[PDB]
Amino acid sequence: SGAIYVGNYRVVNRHLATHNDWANLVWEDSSRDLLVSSTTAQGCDTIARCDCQTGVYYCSSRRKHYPVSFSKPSLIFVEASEYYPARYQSHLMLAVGHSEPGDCGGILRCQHGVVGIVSTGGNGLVGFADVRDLLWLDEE
Ligand SMILES: O=C(O)c1cnc(-c2ccccc2)s1
Ligand SMILES: [Zn+2]
Repeated sequence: SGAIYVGNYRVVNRHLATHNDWANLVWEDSSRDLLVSSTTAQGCDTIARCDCQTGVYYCSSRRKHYPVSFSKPSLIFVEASEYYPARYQSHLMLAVGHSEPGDCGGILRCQHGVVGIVSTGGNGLVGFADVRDLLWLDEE
């Protein structure tokens, strides 16, 4: 689990979104595994505006932060996961690292702020849903 709180937005894995997320839906993209819901309390997170391909992500299954190199956001074929079986995911970034189902929502960050959140795992790979192209997250 885990979310990004920037301005009056909550960003979550679309597959872990709650009733309340859907009750306050701002924007969702099935292909990206992303859902943004409205919040009443102001969020303190900053979204990275950069093309960093190195950063640190939180892995709840190891209670550890790992430094990783990750691929540019791409259309990647996500294999048979419990959340998503053999299906395509866009704006997805892969690195070599540990990711279990419960690791989704762990934040990947650089010096410039939040890059994305854990979305995929398996085979010694961690996939991150990129949020840096969503410029609207730092306004209205
Ligand atoms: O400030 C940051 O987010 C980082 C600094 N150095 C990093 C790093 C180090 C080794 C391999 C891959 C990545 S990530
Ligand atoms: Zn950066």
